[PDB]
Amino acid sequence: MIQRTPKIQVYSRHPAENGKSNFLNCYVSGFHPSDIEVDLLKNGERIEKVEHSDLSFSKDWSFYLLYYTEFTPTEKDEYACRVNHVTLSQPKIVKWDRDM
Amino acid sequence: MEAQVTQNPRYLITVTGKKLTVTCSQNMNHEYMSWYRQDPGLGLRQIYYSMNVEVTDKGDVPEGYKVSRKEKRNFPLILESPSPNQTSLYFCASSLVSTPLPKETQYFGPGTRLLVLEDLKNVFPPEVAVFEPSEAEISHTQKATLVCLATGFYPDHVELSWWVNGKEVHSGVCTDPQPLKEQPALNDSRYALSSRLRVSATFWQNPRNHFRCQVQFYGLSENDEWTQDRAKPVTQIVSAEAWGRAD
Amino acid sequence: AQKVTQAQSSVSMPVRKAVTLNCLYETSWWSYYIFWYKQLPSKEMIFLIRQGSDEQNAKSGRYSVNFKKAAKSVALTISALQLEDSAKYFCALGDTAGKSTFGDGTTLTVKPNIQNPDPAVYQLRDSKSSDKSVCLFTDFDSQTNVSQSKDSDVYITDKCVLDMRSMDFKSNSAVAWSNKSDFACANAFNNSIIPEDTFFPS
Amino acid sequence: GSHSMRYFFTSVSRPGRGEPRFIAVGYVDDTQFVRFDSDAASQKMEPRAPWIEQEGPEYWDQETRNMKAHSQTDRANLGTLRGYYNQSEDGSHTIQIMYGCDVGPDGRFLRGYRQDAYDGKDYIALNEDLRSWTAADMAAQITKRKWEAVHAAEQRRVYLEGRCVDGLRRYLENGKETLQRTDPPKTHMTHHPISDHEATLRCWALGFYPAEITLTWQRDGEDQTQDTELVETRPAGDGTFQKWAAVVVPSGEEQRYTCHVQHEGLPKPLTLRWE
Amino acid sequence: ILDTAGKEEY
Repeated sequence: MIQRTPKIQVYSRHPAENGKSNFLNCYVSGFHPSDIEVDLLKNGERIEKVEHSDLSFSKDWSFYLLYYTEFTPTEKDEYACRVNHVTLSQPKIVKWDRDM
Repeated sequence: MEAQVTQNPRYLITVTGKKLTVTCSQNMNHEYMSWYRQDPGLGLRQIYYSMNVEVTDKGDVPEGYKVSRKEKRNFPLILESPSPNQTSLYFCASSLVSTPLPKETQYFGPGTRLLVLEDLKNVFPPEVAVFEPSEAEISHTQKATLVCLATGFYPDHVELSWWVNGKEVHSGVCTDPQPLKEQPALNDSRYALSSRLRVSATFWQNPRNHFRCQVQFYGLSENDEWTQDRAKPVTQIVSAEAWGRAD
Repeated sequence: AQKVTQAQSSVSMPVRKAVTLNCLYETSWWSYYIFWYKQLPSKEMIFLIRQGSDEQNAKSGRYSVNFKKAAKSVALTISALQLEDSAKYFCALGDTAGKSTFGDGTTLTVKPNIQNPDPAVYQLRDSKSSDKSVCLFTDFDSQTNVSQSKDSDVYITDKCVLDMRSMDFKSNSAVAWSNKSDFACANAFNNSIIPEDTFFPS
Repeated sequence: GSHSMRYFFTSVSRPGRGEPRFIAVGYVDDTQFVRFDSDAASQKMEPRAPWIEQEGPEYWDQETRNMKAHSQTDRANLGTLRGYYNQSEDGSHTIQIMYGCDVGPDGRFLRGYRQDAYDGKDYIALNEDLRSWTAADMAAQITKRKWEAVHAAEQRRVYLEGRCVDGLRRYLENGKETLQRTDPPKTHMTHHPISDHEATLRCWALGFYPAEITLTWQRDGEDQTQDTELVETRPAGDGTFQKWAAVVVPSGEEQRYTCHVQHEGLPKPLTLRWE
Repeated sequence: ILDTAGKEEY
């Protein structure tokens, strides 16, 4: 079987501005097979009410999902996405970097 | 490889509340099979249908019926506890796929006449009689019409055929499309049915020609209970015949 | 709602002409098919043709559909009528997943062209018994209408077309009988209006 | 200004965990509008765009019945392929299906597609002519012969040229406000020193619909195909998309570089420069 | 709107 590791992107829906409401997104794509665990993190802690898109896939048959939650960012609050997949030995954590 | 849908039984008289199953099968590896019931005078009401193996869906009138679809060949109709208002003409249909292409056919089985009754005491086979041509028609037209009459039967589960010199005939025949009630005011009225066979006067005038009107009556089976004195009204043939007669 | 409507309960037309059988429907379905079926007097059911809701007018042999989608009207037209077309015709709607809705059908009688009518009432005697006879009204042309018995001890069938194929000869007939004392062929069909030159043998 | 309707099916066996899971999603262009998930409590096709919520209860019932039938065939198909490839009931396997149609701006059929995959790889596909099949390997050739024998190709073609086009038309009308929009990308460029000799230039495209887009770098007007990173177009979650392209440049040469943005919403292509 | 499930057994 062909196993493909997820590509992970963590970003905001809108340009980030402290104190104003936004959405934090974790987009995982290019992975196969379809089982995957995704969590959004606020200062290392799992965020509770997180939603995700319905499973679909791309032309090459690899899957993609969007996980997302409402949040208001500040200066010192750190956010990240933690992902586990059979292609990965440990949960992989990608931190949110607003200035990229 | 002749395409066909088979229903068994084609005729059934049964007592209220006795579980029964009507089988439907096709050997064309069709995905789609459907059951319908047709009450007299009306269209087909869908009961259950099956888009493929292990897929079933309710039609408009599923109550009192169940189906199953364990394999492509078979789609049985199950009546757990038959009641009088399930008396109807039942059709099983099939097609290769649930929405056929323009050139693909929807196949129908021959129909199952089901009659659910409180008891079988009113079932009566027909009496049959053949009425010979009148000399006046022969004189006037040089043709001779024979008439067959089946009378006194219940229910109207009958097929009438003509046999001339041992061979079934359809040329020159017309049979009533439905039997008529002998007592139209009674719900269990017996029935009567008439048929005509017309031949040339010269054919009627050959005494070597043999005419037989045959009525197949579909009645009780060997394993139906019967306690009345009169003969058990089983499935049976009743015939009457005539010979040609020189002028 | 979900209703298919065939408003003409019955229709008659001469052999060799064309007939149009109407069908109107109501449905909230916006993708569907329309099926036309032919039910013979034997009660055998036969599929004729289906019309797709996205397709041009369906046509096959002597059958064609006049699909008028905005009007939800799907009349079937049969050309070059043959006697074999006499049957009950059903209009039905189906969805994209095997469900269907039937109208209650339209009975079509194709009337043969009787070229040498010879209306007559004959008496026929039982091949066995002496009591029993039957009266036969025959050779009338297709304009004549046989009326139902209005007397419950007299039995009268509908008219019936037989076709003597080898001779290319068609004829209509109806049968009447009774067990009552004064039943006679002269009176049998008195509840119908029959040609006034109907032959009654002397 | 063509448009598309596409359905994406995913069926996964779970040896050790009951029946398979069956999922399907439907899209018009890059907007999803329906979903089915056999794990969910509904057991029904469900709406995922406001302009499909119009559809009455019979649409939902009919879509659910076609999904239920599709899933039963996928269940059987997982067993058949297991046998074809001498796999075991202990393994988890995946069948994926995509089909759909494209229409021109007048609403008229341009092309149709149907393609099937097993464990993430092509299995069988309907060819462009919608009349013949391409089988990816010897097992799929068994399927090809079966499908020819029952004229599956015409069965798909009638849907793709017919019902698919008709539904796509209806949905575009009913959702005309949102489906007929083109949102051009809002663009900008960031600059991040790596070294004292190197810096990352990143060219950003935001808020654009539909997703199709091209972001290219040039060096002195010559296409830069050399250290040009490029991420996967991603959803904003509000119905728009985002993408960026980055290059590493020698510190001091930032102005030799241009970023070119091509999108449907752009009268002519954008050229961006760090200045 | 979905295609009709049919003619697609492997």
